[PDB]
Amino acid sequence: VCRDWFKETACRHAKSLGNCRTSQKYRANCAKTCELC
Repeated sequence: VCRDWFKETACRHAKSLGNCRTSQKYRANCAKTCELC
């Protein structure tokens, strides 16, 4: 099952910063912050 992976906030950073889908972990590993799940 997909989902974030670092702290649920490490992800929210990448969701409101630019890496939501431009960074790998930050998009998939933090797919809960950008809905990339």
